[PDB]
Amino acid sequence: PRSLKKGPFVDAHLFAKVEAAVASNSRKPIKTWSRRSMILPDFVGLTISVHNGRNHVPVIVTEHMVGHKLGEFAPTRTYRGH
Amino acid sequence: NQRIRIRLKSFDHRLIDQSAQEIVETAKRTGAQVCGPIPMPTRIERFNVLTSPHVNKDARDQYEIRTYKRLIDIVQPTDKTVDALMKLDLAAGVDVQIAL
Amino acid sequence: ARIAGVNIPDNKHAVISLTYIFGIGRHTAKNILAAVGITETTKIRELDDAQLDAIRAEVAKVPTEGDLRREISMNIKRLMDLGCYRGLRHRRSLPVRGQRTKTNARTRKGPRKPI
Amino acid sequence: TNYGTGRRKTATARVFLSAGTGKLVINNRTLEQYFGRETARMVVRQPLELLEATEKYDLYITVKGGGIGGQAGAIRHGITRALIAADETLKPVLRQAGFVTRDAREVERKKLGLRKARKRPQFSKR
Amino acid sequence: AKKGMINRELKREKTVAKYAAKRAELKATIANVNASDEERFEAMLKLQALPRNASPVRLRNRCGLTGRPHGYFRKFGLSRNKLRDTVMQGDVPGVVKASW
Amino acid sequence: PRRRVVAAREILPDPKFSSQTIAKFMNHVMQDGKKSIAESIVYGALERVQEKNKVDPVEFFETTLEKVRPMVEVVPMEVRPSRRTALAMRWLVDAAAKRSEKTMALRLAGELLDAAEGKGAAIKKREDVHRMAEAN
RNA sequence: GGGAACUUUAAGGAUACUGCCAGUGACAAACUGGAGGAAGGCGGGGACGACGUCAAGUCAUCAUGGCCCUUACGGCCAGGGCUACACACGUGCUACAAUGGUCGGUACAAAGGGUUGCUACACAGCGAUGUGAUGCUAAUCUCAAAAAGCCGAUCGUAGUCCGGAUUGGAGUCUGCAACUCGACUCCAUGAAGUCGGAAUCGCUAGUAAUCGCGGAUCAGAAUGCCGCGGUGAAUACGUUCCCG
Repeated sequence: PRSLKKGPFVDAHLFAKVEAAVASNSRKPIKTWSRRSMILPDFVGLTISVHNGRNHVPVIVTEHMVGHKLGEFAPTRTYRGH
Repeated sequence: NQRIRIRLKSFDHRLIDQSAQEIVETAKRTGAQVCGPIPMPTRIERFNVLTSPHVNKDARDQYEIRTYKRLIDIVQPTDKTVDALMKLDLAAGVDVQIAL
Repeated sequence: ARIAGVNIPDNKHAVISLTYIFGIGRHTAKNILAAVGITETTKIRELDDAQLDAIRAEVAKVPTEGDLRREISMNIKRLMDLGCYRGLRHRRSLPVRGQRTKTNARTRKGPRKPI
Repeated sequence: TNYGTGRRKTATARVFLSAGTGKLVINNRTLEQYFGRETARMVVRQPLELLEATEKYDLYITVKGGGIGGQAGAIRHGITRALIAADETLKPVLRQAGFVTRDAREVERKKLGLRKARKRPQFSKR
Repeated sequence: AKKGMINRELKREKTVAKYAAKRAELKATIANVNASDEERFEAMLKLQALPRNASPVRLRNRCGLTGRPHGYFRKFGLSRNKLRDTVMQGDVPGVVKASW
Repeated sequence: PRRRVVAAREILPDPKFSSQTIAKFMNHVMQDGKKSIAESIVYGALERVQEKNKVDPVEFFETTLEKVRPMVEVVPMEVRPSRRTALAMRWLVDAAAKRSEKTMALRLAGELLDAAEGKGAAIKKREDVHRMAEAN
C-alpha cells in the first residue's frame, strides 16, 4: 500500500466535486472515472458512479468503506460459469 | 616532484601499444625518465543477439567488445618534454588523458 | 499440562510446547518465556505450579483460541457482506491476493472436479 | 632458501623451503587451524612423508584463490617443485609418485542452448 | 513501427524536456524537512497537478532506425535486427564475434 | 561404443590407509559430492569396529566384503570380478540405512560387525540371491 | 621507509613432431607398449555449416509486386483487457527429512556492474528501510555477506523443531497513480506431501549431481535466459533389439 508519510491519494477534480456537494447538500450521483482514488471520511453519505470499463456503476458510500479505493466496488470482468 | 600521468584507453590493443611506444620514445628523446607502460586489466562486455526475425531462441550471435588501458608515468620533466607531448599528434581510435 | 484450555505436550521444551496453542508462534513463545523467567530448554514436566500460573497470566495477554478464531471469522464475514472484490473472491472460494487461476489454484479450489 | 610455485583449479601457492626441524605455517596459521578436514592435511603432508624427511625442513607457505581441495593440491605441487629445486636427483621418485604433474582439468563453460556445460533440457516428441 | 507511435514518443520526450526543472524543484521541496508541512503538502499537490507526459516513467526506448520497442540494448541505441546487420558488416567499432 | 574399448578409470587410494577398496567404498557411499561426510562416516565406522575388536581395519573390511561378495547376480546371469564388489558394497550400504542406530557411522559399524558373523541383512540378501540362483 | 625477488596483470615469443626406444602391420597406412616431459599420439573447449531438402518460418523489425480503406481499416484521449477459469498438456522451482532441521563459533572463490550511480561509517527501527555523512569517472572507493565446509549444543522418527502453500492483521519502497494488477518486511495461520502407474528424459570427467555469485532487459517487477566459480562420483562386456 501507499506509504503513510505521503498520506492518502485523491484525485483533485473528484475531491473538488465531493467538497462542493458537502458544502452544499446535493443528492444526484457524482460521475467519475477515478477508480484509483481513496475513499475519505467526507465521502460517507454520497452516491458515486464509478466507471468499470464500459458503464458507470452507482456506489453508496457507507462507514466501513473508508480506507478502500473506489475501484474495489466496481468489478470489471463478467463470469457466470462454464 | 612534478609527475605527469598519462592514461591510454582503446578498443584495439595493437593501436594502444603503438601509441604507448610513440609516447615513451618521444619522452626518452627529451631525456626525462619514464615508468611503464603498465597494462591495466581489460574490460570485456558480451552481448547475445537473436539472429532469426521471428522465433528461434537457440539461434543467437554472441558478440564482445574490449577496452584496453595503459598507464605511463613521467618523472623529472624537461621543459621540452611537455611541449613535445602537446605537439604529439592525436592517433584516431586511442583516447589519451594527461594529469599533472 | 493445561494452558489456555488445551493440553500441551509435557516431554518437550517449553518454546516448542507453547506453540501448540492456537495464536502462539515461536517468537511469541520465546517472548513469554523470557518475560516470565523460564529458560527455553526447560521441559514442561519439570515446571512447578507457580511458574505454570505465571505462564498462564502472560498467555492471558494475547488472543489465543476462541477470541482469535472469532475475530478472523468476523473479518472474513464483513468482507463478504460488503461485497468488495476480496469479498467476491471469498464467496467464490478463489485466490484472493492476485494469483493466477488458469492453472495452479488447487489449495483454494480443492481437488480436481471432472467434467 | 629454495622456492616453489603450485597451481590447481585457480589456486596458487608460494612455497619457501629451508633446512630445519619441521615447523609449518600457511598464511600465518598452522596446518590444523588452516585446514579443518584431515584429508587435506594428509594431501599437504604427502611429499615429505614419501621421503621420510618431515623433521628436516621448514616450510613457509602462502596460498590464494580456489577452494580447500584446490589449495591443498596447489600446496602439494609447490612443495614438490621446491624439493626438486633443492635436490635434482629427487625428481624420479616424486615423478613416480605422480606429484610433478600439473593437473590441467578446469571447469567447462556453459554453452548456448544448454542448462550446463553438457546437460540438455528435457525433450518430448509430443 | 507506425509513424504515429514514433511521433508519440517524440511528443512525450518534448514534454518531459519542457517540465524538467519544475518537477525537480517540487521534489526537492517535498524532500525538504525545514519547510512547513503545509508547504510540503502544497508541493505534493502541485506535483500531482502536472500533465501525465511530464513524468519519465511513460517513456519507452525504441530503435533509432526502425522504432521497434523490444530488444533495445541501451549501449548501441539499436534494436537487435539492425544491430546484427550493422555489426556483421563492420560499421560498429570494436565489436567482434566472441569465443572463449 | 561400436568401435572402441574404453579403459576403466583408475582412482587414487585413500589418504589414510592407502586402500583402493576403502576409496571405492567411500565413493559408493558419497552423495552429490559430499566427500567430507562420506569420509567421516566410513572412518567413524572403521574406528568403532577397531575399538570393539583389536583387528586391523583393512583386512577386517576385506574379509567381511569377501563374505558378503556374491558369485551370481540376483534369474541367474554371470558377472565379472568388479561386479562382485560392486553389488557387495551396494547391499552393504542399504542394510545400515534401515538399521536403527542414531548415527550413520555407528549404524554402518553395527552392520559390518553383524555381517562378519553372518547375521547381517546383507547376508540374507546374499542368501536369497543364492536361493534363486539354484532355481535355474 | 623501502625492494623488483615471488603472485598477478598483458603484450610478444618457445614448446609435441610418432621426435627417442621395444614389437607389430605388409614388404605400407596404421596399431600396441616404455622413457623423458607440464603435457604423447586429435591434450581440453569455442567460433567456422559443402552440393542440397522441406511452396519449413517471418508482409508484425525492415524493404518490396499486387489487392483493399480514405470525415475512416487514418489520427488524439480517459477507463478497462492482454493477469478470466468446470478442465487438458509442455517446461521448471520447492519438498516429502537424520548423509537432516535449528542455534552459537569459525574458514576458502571466480567473473561482472557502479556519476540522473554504487556507497564506508554513525544514529533510529524487530525488520523491509530512513536521516546525516565519507570515497569513487574505479587493479585506488563500492555492490559484498560467498554458500555448501569444519567445531560444539539440541531435536530422536513424529505429518514432527519436516514442508511452506493458503488466509487474517500491520508496514516499507519505486512511481502522477500499486482496486482490477507490483516487489519486499514483521506477527499470526500452518495445506498437499511419508519418494510417485502405464510410460518417458539427460549425461562417458572436472562430466553428472549438488552449492552459492553476477549481468542484459529495466523507475519498480526472474523459479526464465546468458555467464562465473566451490565440492566432486558411478559405469561401458558388446551390436541381436529400438531410433536416425
